[PDB]
Amino acid sequence: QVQLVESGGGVVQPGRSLRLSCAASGFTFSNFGMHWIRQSPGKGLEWVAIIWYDGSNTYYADSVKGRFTISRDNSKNTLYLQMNSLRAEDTAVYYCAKVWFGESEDNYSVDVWGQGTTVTVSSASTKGPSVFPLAPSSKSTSGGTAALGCLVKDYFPEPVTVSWNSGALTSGVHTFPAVLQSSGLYSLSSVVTVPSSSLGTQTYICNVNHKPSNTKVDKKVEPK
Amino acid sequence: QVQLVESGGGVVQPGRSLRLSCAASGFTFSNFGMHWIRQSPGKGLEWVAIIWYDGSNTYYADSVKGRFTISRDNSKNTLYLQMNSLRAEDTAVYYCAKVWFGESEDNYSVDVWGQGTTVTVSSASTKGPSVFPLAPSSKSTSGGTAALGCLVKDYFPEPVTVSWNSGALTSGVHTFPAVLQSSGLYSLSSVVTVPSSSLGTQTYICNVNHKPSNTKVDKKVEPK
Amino acid sequence: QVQLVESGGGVVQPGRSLRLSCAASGFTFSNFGMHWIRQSPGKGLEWVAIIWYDGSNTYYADSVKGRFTISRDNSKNTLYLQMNSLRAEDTAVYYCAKVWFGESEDNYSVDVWGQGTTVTVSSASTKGPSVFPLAPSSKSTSGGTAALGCLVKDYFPEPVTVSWNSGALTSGVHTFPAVLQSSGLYSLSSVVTVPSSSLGTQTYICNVNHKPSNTKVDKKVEPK
Amino acid sequence: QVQLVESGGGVVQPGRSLRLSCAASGFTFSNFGMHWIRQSPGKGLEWVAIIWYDGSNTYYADSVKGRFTISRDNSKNTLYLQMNSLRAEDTAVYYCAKVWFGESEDNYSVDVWGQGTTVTVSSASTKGPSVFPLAPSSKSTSGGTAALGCLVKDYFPEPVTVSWNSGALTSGVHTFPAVLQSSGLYSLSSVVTVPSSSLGTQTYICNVNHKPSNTKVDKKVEPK
Amino acid sequence: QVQLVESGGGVVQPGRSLRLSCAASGFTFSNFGMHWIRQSPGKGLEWVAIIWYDGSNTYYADSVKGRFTISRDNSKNTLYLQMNSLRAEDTAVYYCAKVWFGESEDNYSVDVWGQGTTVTVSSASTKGPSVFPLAPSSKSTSGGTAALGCLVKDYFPEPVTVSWNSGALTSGVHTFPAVLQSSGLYSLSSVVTVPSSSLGTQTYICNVNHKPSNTKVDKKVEPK
Amino acid sequence: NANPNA
Amino acid sequence: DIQMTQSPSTLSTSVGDRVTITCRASQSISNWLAWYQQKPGKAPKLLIYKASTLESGVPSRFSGSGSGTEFTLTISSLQPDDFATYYCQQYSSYWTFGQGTKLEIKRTVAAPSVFIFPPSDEQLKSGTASVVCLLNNFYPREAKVQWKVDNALQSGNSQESVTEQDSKDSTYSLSSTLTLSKADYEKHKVYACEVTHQGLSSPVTKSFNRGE
Amino acid sequence: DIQMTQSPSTLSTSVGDRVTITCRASQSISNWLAWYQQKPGKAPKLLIYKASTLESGVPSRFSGSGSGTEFTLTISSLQPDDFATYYCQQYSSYWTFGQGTKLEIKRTVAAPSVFIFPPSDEQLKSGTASVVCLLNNFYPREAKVQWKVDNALQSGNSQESVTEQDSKDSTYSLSSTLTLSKADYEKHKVYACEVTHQGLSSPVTKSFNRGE
Amino acid sequence: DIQMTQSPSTLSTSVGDRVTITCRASQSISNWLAWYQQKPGKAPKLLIYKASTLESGVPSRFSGSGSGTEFTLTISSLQPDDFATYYCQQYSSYWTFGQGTKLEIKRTVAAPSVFIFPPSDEQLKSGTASVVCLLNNFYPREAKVQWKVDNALQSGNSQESVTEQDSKDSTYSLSSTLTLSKADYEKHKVYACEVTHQGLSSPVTKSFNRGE
Amino acid sequence: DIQMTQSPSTLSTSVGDRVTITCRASQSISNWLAWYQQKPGKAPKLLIYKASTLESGVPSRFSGSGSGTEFTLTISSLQPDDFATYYCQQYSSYWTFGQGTKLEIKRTVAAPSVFIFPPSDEQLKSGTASVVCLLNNFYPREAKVQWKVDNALQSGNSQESVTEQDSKDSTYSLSSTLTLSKADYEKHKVYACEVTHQGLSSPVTKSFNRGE
Repeated sequence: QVQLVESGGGVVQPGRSLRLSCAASGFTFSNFGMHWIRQSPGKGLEWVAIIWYDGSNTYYADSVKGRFTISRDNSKNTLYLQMNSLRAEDTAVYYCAKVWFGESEDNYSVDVWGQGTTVTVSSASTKGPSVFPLAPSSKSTSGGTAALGCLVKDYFPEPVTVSWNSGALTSGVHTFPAVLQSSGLYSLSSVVTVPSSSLGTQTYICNVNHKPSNTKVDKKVEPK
Repeated sequence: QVQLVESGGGVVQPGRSLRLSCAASGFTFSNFGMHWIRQSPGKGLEWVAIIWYDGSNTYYADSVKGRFTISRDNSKNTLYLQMNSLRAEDTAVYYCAKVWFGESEDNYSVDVWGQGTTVTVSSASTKGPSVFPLAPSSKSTSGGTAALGCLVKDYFPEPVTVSWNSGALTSGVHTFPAVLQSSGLYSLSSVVTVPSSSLGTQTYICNVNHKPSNTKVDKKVEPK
Repeated sequence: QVQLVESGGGVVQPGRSLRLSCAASGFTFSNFGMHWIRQSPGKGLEWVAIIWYDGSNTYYADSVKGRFTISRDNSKNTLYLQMNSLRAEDTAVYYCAKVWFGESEDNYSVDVWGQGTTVTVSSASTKGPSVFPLAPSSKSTSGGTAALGCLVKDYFPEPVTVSWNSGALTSGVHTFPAVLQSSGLYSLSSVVTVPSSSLGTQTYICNVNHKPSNTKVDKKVEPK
Repeated sequence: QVQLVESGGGVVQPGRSLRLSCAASGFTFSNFGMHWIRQSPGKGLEWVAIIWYDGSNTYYADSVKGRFTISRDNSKNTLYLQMNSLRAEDTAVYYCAKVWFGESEDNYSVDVWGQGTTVTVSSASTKGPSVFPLAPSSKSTSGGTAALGCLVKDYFPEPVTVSWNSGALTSGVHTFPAVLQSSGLYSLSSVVTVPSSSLGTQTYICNVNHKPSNTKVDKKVEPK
Repeated sequence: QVQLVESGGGVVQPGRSLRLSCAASGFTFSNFGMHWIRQSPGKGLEWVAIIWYDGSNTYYADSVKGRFTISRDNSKNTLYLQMNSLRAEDTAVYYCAKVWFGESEDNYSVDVWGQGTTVTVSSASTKGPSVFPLAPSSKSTSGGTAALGCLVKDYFPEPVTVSWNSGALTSGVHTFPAVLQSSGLYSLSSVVTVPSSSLGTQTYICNVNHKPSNTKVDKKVEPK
Repeated sequence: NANPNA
Repeated sequence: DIQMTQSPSTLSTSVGDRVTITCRASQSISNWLAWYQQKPGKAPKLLIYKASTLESGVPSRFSGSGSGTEFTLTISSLQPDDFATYYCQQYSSYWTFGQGTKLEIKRTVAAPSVFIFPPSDEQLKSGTASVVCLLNNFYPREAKVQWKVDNALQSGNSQESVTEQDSKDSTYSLSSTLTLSKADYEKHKVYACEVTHQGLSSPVTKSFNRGE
Repeated sequence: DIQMTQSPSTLSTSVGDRVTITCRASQSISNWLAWYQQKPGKAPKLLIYKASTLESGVPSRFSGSGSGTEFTLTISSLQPDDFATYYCQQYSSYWTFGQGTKLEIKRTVAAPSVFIFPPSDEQLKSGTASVVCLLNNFYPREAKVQWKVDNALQSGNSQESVTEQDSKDSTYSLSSTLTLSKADYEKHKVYACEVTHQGLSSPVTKSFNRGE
Repeated sequence: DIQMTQSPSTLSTSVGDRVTITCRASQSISNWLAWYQQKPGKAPKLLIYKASTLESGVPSRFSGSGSGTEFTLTISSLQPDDFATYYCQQYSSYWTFGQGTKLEIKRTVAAPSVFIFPPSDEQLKSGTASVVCLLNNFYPREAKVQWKVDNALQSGNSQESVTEQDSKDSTYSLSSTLTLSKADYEKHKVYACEVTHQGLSSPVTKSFNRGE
Repeated sequence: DIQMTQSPSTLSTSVGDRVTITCRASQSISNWLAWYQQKPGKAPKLLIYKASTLESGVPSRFSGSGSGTEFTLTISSLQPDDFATYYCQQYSSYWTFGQGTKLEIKRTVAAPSVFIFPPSDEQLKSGTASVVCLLNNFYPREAKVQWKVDNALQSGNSQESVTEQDSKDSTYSLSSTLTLSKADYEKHKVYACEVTHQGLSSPVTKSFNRGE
């Protein structure tokens, strides 16, 4: 069926440029116009640009006019978006999308969306995380249930993966979504509830992994 | 004048492939787009595919999209249609057709149709017919006119030819169109009205011929 | 500059064939398409055929489609037009013309026209003219001015030249355009106004010349 | 931002033709309709013509219908106005203007105007100015302030520049707007107030410059 | 100015079809709605149909709804009226008309009418007239004035031209308008008053001409 | 009536 | 379907006169009424819309008035170019025209000259018999012509035709054609047309005998 | 996918008649409609495009009309060569054809001749039993054939075939074939076909006994 | 087949005049219209393409305008080199030319001189008789020549020929040739040509008697 | 053609004032009214559309109001950048602009300084005589200048020119030029311009004698 594959996303400093591409397959790409639409947590879904099947007419949103340039290569079946002078608020997930087929006098929108590629505009430098244990004790115990965890603080960029005992412990694990700090570094927490009768004997280690920096940290969490 | 000659049609088992060709003459073939259109008794007339004069744009019907491929050879003035993964419902008469000449902003369709080639998609094997006499008697006699015939049952594929007395008897002959049975074999009847005063003395023999299997059967019909 | 030289025109009987040529110079002939356009007094200007610079695409008018064939020899920089099954109405002046240079998506026509070559399709046989005097008298006199002339009737083909007194008399000479008669033979008149007081004393002789037959006739015109 | 630059204006004799152009930049020119609007001292602002984004519909004011032709070249982003059979009342400043973007069922007008180009329809011939002194005396003195000037009479066409003492005297200078006379020639005055104690000793010269005729005149104004 | 030219009218048998056309010039045809209005001696002026500028809405009179079809070709600036199932009462002169320009909420009618084209619905066959003399005598003489004429009976269709003495006699000629008879053939008379003293000496011949049948009759009128 | 030139 | 009616149907008037014609609708049409002028053998021209708005190019001597169901057209001072037929048209609900009022050139009364023509022997040989009665140069147009065959009035076998007003003297001419079969025609002797006109103190009778 | 529908599916008409067929689209197709003619056993031929433009070589007795969703094809005067099937086709969005209208030769009513044939002994030896009921030279085309085996109606075990209109007398012939296994066939005695037709006041029944 | 129409067919004009000619297409050709100039006995020359683009080398006093179906060519100030025939040509779909507009040298009215010439004795001996009527030095070109043989109008037996505008005084000359058989010629007595021209207050008639 | 009218034509105002100008249409234009601002020697800029919608980028001190035939533009607090000319424009039926209202800088009354200049000897040698009367630094703009030549009022032979408000002190300057032939100029003695202004209790008259 219809398939769209975005590529080109990554980490870029503010003020630099970046070129996104969208590979289309499963249909005659040259017969359809295309959209670029982005989604961010602060603004939700936001249309970016539209291009005609032959490229003769292009339109842009007001917030991006003059900085973004949409184009296409029908010989390669590839859609391009050259983004210059990137600002911090442009951090979002960008989707390419195909216009549906309709009647000649109808208005048009998109029916098939691509997979999406993440763009993060930040002046933060690549930095591994600090892993601190949230140690359970009598002050974090109610009955036979205790809570412990790991705080993965001050890392850049996204993402990081957290496992427990190399993946052997998954029942009762809650990894919170990462938050971006004022310093441009991310931070998150991972918590687990355990039987109080198991403290001191069962070993719990959180494994933080960050492929972009090849960081691997195994932090053991012991009670107090 | 304009002439289009289709070739390549025949009987093909389901799942196999088949290549149809269309030879064009009387005009500059490379200057015109072409259509393939099929016709079946169950669906009537049904458009299949269209190709531009240079092959840059192609379109297909939804029921055949992804399975058929239309192409052309402007150096040979030949139109091709490669049909893969054929299903039973693809049995139809296929025509190539020439797009008419018009204005730049008008819509377009076809003005000249080809001769047509028949495609029958069935898993039935080639099989000769059984010829049975439809014997006249008192129950098939009204006044001085009687009716006799031959039943040509359980043959595949089409067509079969029926003659009477080596072609000497044509007045009053009615050969019915063949009907496809649940077994995938065809069957039809041929009847003729004769003077009742000739029954029992005049010999009537039906000659069934099937060139694809080289079948020739001369069946005599005698009264009861 | 650009120069085009047509050749091959003449008188041809209906049903025969004729090949016209057009020699081009002053530009790269192989880089431009060419037109053949004809002009007749009955139909005005009338486009005949067009050929691409490399001969890959050719087009013809409907009234000539199937009878004319345009071709070219880019190694000789020569344009050819083979005309078969000529009809009487094909008599015209034929020009070859060069397509102008423009943009890739624009429409195209011609900017430089050739000199032109005359083609006369008629079953009439070559025949010298009859020269008759238009003698001045009192019935062709108004005041002190009289009119005399020569009628050049029933010649074929065109053209003929008429002079007066071996060219010594040109003031007041009016040679009318030739008219085509029902017999396919041409006819024209040449007139001159002279002082009435000179009639009977001044000798007036018209010199009719017909190069196709090498005819030279000096006819003396005397008053009545 | 949006920028429109008119060109092509100048002096034209009545009955002649003139072609105005408007270069657009800063936006997608082919997506918007355009207006031509003129302004004259006698009629104020006066709409002239409107053209659709694709040129399919054009409308004209009643005073120009049948004489003006508005067109556009979306490939060059240029708006054109061909004016034929010009009358005296067509002398005005012509602006091109961009239609604003709005809703589908709203009525439309213009939001961004061009710079404007001046068109002067007159049968007057190119002529340098006559510079006459406006001599100060006791009758043009009130206290310690006296007034002197230069009268720039009977020149064509506009404009002319006036300076005093090569620009060294600017305090108290009043250059009046030019007025059109019954003879079709322009005339204006330039006055300056000077200390009465400087009359007879300080030299005052007005420098009139007329680029269309390359006229430069330095006229000294002396008392009588 | 505004100009409308109708064409296509003529004689048509009842039950047949007929297509009227209206060529418009002098204004932007695609911007205005149009009417077809017919006029007959029996019904006066009678509105037939109206069409919107884009053809989206059409309306018909009740007497023609379901038989007439109004359409337009804005690319050709042509208005069309296809008339099917014609009845005898549809014989009339048909005008196309242009809607005037007005305000958005006003009601609308037509301001400029075309030239008009005559449509005659009759089952009569083309037939030349019979010319009979209206001979003057003592019973058609009062004083010095007598009356004579020609009766032009049983011709179809309109019109016929009558002259007297090849046009040399026009003073005092009264050609009555034709009347349609019960037989579907027209008939009229042409009379002239002459001095009684000229009878027997002045020759009077009426020249009837009927182009549809190529009829030319010169009838001499002699006294009794 | 396309481009008949190189 | 809104019915329109104009009064009067014909109005005899003179150059310089003030002319007023009226037009009434079967139901209320507000002010959506137009007036059209038509000259004979020529296309109609628009004069007034919205019952009182003067079309561009129309001289000021034309004026409209009226609202609801009654409307009038007024010509303050008639001029020779204004002699034509005037139609009103409602355009409130579809479009319907009135019958039209023809403005006729008024002149003094002139009695007609009457001439009669019998059928030719050739037409009788052809199987038909046409008898023609001619009224020349009369005014006004209203006249009555009665055919009498042996003093018996005919009905349903005659047809009349009238010319337009002559350009030189504004008079009319009228032709009446009686058509009969040869057998009906030869079964009688005397054939007369009797004419009455407002300019005639007594009826005028012209007659002939068949064969004379 | 725009759906097309033609009415009527079949129209019985005669030479010289005025024929009008209709064609409707599921949505507005503007004027992008073509009409194609197809004769049996022959390729379709283009008649009209843009709903009202006549193809070169097509006689003037053909005309098109219509816009939006309703279109009509009119033949002013039918000719014997025009008896064929006519298809409409929208080409506003891809290409879809109507079901087609077949023009039938109208003639007088003729009742069918009914004949019945039992299965041959050879076919019974082969393991199958086909019973054939024949209706010869009937008009109009609508008829009903019911198979009855010992007065029990059959359903789902028969097939019908109809010939085209005979070139000589414009009649139809119909064959109905009842197919049964040898065991099913030998489990009954009486085999009848009953025929009803609008030209028959009462149904006609032909029957035989198994083995007779 | 796109129809083209040029107006006017002939335009009488003078050097320095402002000339405007129009050209109309049977259908919309967008802006794909060219203007070509052709002088008599000379090859055509390109003036304008894209309806308003001036060809290189063409003086600025020429200009084009128009789009769709209406186009105009304007000459701001006519010059003697501009006296030629001007053709418009659509090149949107193939190529079709208009009938052509001839720019004529306007001058004062000059009446024709009329002369008649009888057939020579040699041609009469050959069996044919040609009679020649000559109109010399007239303007404008429009004239009518009627042949009358014993007061009987001739039709279908004459041919007319017109010269181009004389280079010196821009006048025309016309020849009319009446052709008859020797028997037809000798079957009559009086032979006349009658000429009407806008410069002639009354028709001019020249005639002779056979043998005189 | 919808007529537009603005009031007042000129409004004298001061920084910080609340300004209201009105605009009326000859017929109902619904709400389709736009307001444009123009500074001298510069292109107009759009301020308001739909009669009450503020254009993006326009400061909030501008507001529009009105519907039907009466519309108003209001400036809540005038600022020095707002001294310009304001035009209204209906866009309900084509496009027509009002005459424009110029917002003038209001100041205290200042009487004019009057200067007179006689014709130069060079211009007198050229055959013409221009006399110039100058009014310097006056407010408001309304003043009357009458030329008197030997106590005889002149009319139709003078032209006036007025400068814009001075950027430094918001004053006006006016020049009046009386043009006469050398013969008319030398046929009189006394030449005076009389000036009236709201700051002058009595008219001021300056004069000279020719040759003095």
